[PDB]
Amino acid sequence: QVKLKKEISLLNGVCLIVGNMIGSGIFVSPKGVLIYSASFGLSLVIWAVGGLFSVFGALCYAELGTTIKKSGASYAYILEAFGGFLAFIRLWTSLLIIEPTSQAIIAITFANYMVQPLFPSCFAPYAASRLLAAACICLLTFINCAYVKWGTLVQDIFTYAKVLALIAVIVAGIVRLGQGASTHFENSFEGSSFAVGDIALALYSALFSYSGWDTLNYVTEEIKNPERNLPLSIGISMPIVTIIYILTNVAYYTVLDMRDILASDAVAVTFADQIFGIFNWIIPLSVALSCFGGLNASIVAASRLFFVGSREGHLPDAICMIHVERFTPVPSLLFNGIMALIYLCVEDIFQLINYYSFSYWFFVGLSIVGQLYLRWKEPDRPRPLKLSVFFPIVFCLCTIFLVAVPLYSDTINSLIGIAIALSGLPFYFLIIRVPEHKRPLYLRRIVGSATRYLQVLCMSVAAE
Amino acid sequence: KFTGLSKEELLKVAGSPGWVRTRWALLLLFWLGWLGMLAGAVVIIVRAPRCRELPAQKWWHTGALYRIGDLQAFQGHGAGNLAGLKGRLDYLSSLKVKGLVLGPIHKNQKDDVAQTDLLQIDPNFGSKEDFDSLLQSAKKKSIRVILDLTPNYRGENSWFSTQVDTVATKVKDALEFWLQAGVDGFQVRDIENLKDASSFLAEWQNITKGFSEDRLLIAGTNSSDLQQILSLLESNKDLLLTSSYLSDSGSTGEHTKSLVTQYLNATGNRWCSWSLSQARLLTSFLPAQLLRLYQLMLFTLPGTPVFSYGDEIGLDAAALPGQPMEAPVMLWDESSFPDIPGAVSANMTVKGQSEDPGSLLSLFRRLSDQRSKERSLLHGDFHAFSAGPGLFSYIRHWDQNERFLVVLNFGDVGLSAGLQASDLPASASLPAKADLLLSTQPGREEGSPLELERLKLEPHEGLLLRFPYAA
Ligand SMILES: *[C@@H]1O[C@H](CO)[C@@H](O[C@@H]2O[C@H](CO)[C@@H](O)[C@H](O)[C@H]2NC(C)=O)[C@H](O)[C@H]1NC(C)=O
Ligand SMILES: *[C@@H]1O[C@H](CO)[C@@H](O[C@@H]2O[C@H](CO)[C@@H](O)[C@H](O)[C@H]2NC(C)=O)[C@H](O)[C@H]1NC(C)=O
Ligand SMILES: *[C@@H]1O[C@H](CO)[C@@H](O[C@@H]2O[C@H](CO)[C@@H](O)[C@H](O)[C@H]2NC(C)=O)[C@H](O)[C@H]1NC(C)=O
Ligand SMILES: *[C@@H]1O[C@H](CO)[C@@H](O[C@@H]2O[C@H](CO)[C@@H](O)[C@H](O)[C@H]2NC(C)=O)[C@H](O)[C@H]1NC(C)=O
Ligand SMILES: NC(=[NH2+])NCCC[C@H](N)C(=O)O
Repeated sequence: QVKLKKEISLLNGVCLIVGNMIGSGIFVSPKGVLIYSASFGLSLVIWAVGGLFSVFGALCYAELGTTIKKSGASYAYILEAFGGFLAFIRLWTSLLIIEPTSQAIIAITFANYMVQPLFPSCFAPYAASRLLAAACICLLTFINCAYVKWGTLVQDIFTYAKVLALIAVIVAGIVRLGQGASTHFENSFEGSSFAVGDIALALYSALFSYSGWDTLNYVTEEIKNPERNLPLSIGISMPIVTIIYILTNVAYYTVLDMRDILASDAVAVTFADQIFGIFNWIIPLSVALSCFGGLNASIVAASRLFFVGSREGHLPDAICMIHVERFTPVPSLLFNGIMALIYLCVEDIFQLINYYSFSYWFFVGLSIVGQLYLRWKEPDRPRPLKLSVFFPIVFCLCTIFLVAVPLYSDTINSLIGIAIALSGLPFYFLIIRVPEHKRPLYLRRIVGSATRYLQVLCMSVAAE
Repeated sequence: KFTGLSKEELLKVAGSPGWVRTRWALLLLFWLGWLGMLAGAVVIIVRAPRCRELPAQKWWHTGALYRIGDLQAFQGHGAGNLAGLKGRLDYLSSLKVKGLVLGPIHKNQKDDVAQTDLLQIDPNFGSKEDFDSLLQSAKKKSIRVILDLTPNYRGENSWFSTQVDTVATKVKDALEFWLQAGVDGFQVRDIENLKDASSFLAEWQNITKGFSEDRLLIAGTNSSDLQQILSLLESNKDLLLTSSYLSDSGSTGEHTKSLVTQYLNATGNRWCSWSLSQARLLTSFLPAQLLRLYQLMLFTLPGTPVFSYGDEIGLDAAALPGQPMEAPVMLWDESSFPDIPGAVSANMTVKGQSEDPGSLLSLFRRLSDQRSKERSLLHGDFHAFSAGPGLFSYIRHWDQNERFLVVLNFGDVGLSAGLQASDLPASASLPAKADLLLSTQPGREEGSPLELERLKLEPHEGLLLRFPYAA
């Protein structure tokens, strides 16, 4: 039977969530909390509070994933709550601006930190990083198109690599702290900025760093026991990332003072140059391996999202096809890789993250209020675990705070993002809303011929 | 209708020779394209040239020093101790100064040579342990402490004119004692009154460098002629030496350009210090309309800028009634000078100048932030080029970082600049348009890129244009 063959264990889910949550943010820039907090102890407080507020949302997606039990991770939940229109808007904006830009940016940072010991303070060449990024994207696309177990093995290996590197940084900081100095942690909370506009921006920066706890909800139909292995893996992977994020900043503040932290391009590179005499290239190599681990999880999640969106009536049905042996969604992965390679061609794509700062948390909060509305409207659905209504309410308030910040400040880019997200409405009312045997025949014949040729090339049929 | 193939008809049509060859051809073409783009990246990487190695700088290569010669005038009445100095290090860290030159604190009576001891503190400054408290308290805020060890600092002749050997023995013991106690450097002043100057300076520099290599020795002279300054720096070349070399004149700007380029040519672009005196304020030598220009110059020249206390607010010892002009009082607030009450206004004080964004303290704070972080202002290369009649223009550039252009107008007339460069290195050639960081006079706002061909200057104005690495 040609179906999608559920092969994801508990360890694979833990490695997926940890390898998507820990990325380049803990390595190259844990600076926003310190620049808006102006103290060490208040920065550690803001890091712990951001970890708690991300646990509160991860529990809500554990309940949503065990209740609805369909892949897509907000697309399926908005379909189950307010179906049709808003789900298509979310699918359109993630197809158009969110996932190609993030995948291209992760690939570019991988390529930039692969060549950093050759170009220490040098302004590394531009065209050599785009080629390495394209090679990285094409290699991970091939690996995920071959087998699913190959992608889970890659995720396991590079998650172990980044965790071992962060453990090395933590152990060096702890042995220098307890050894003979302990100097910066004597007069903490001095010079602290106890204002609303500073604590709010520090919490915003700390809460962007915990992003990515919803990766396993995109692949829910491929987990062995989804009523057990999804919330157990979420509850395993949350305190690991929280403890690692606190202890890495403690190790950063033990060795470095505030001035050279706030005036460095990457804090971990300065840490490695100051505490490791030789073998200071280990840390940029580890940053490159961390970005290689994150790109694989992003590719798998985006391909499964586009698969489900194709199956639900949007996004024409070639993207729903499955390979007849080696049961992998090949044309979905091909479409995702093509879009990421197209977005690599645009110089200064780091501007483009300012356009979906508003939309991402808007759709997370929309899925949380959909969970609340389904708790009110359908109270007799089979829920294998239901929590209190405390967590969805406090995460609804947290997401309202998360979307209020890019609307007040940085207000021109948010309206551009809303225009980008609303730019798919000519496709919804003129193609999707109208049924078949009323659409133009010359479009249908062309799409059918292209689907048949792509089906013969990729050896892929729809699910039986 | 228009649905796709099922598994059986796909397995029967996608097995013909003609589709199999297409799939294998596309697979091999994809893999050779992947290897081709990897080879292109490897070829492009090994043809990007190189970048040179940093120069491993000392702590006095990274910003300005600050001389506090009289201690009781720096605070005021009663609180002129070494204990009261501990409460000023947050003001000193507002300036971002990297070192501090504490004046002579030891017991000197007068010309009696056998009674003065350089190891034991005069009790009018404190005792031995609050000096230690001060050293640790300054070490926490990243400020180094240099100790002045001039023997006869109460008296007209500064080096005990009768004997020469025993005072050299005094300084030789004092260097060791205070280096073990933990100071980060020394300063000896008035070395033109010391016979056999170049011999004792080499010995003291040896002892100080032999303890550690992050130690410093500063020498001061009242000379202004280049040949004596060069004569003291033949065997010694790691020595910072402060002099009256730039305090002569500069009524015309090409004269100051000649002085700076002649010094840097005559010493071979070694590390130097830039100041106007060995102990005196900038308002001992310049009118008040040139202080911003000289403060822009002293921060963007390749060396260590050295200032006395009160140079950052523009303190004048002749702006008020009677007073020793060798040691005026610092004007912290408006009750800093108790005598002749009401004579100090608000824009003459530290407190009243911190709010005005067009004050002199604000220019000092912006310039000393840019000096301690930009790599082309930390160890960049200096190059001056010719300009109009009465200008002084130069550029500082390191490798591939942001480059700085400084244009200064030492003239009482309007100038259009006309930067006739034409001789710069290819790594630092001038663009057509450059940004702005600041100006000394109001009328402009910064960040707006200005074109460098109709560049016009109002009198006594300096600019801090900036531009990135390109071709
Ligand atoms: C100290 O400087 C002198 C010359 O400026 C160098 O050699 C020393 O010369 C003195 C003579 O006054 C001898 O007492 C020393 O033994 C010499 N040092 C030696 C031989 O190493 C030298 O550049 C400096 N000396 C040191 C040890 O750094
Ligand atoms: C440095 O200061 C001295 C004293 O203020 C200046 O005058 C010298 O004084 C000593 C002792 O009285 C004499 O031996 C010298 O002959 C004096 N020099 C001259 C030129 O008269 C000295 O001129 C000052 N140096 C400079 C460069 O101004
Ligand atoms: C100032 O710098 C210039 C150029 O770096 C040098 O002047 C040269 O001096 C040598 C030796 O006297 C002459 O052979 C050259 O012809 C001079 N250059 C030119 C362009 O004429 C020197 O380094 C410095 N000048 C002096 C007088 O030392
Ligand atoms: C502090 O401010 C006062 C008033 O703004 C300045 O006094 C002026 O000085 C200029 C020239 O010195 C005169 O032309 C004005 O007539 C003065 N105005 C008044 C109201 O006294 C004073 O110069 C400022 N101090 C400094 C150091 O700039
Ligand atoms: N869906 C995501 N935003 N994933 C990545 C989030 C950022 C990640 N925590 C990092 O530090 O790189």
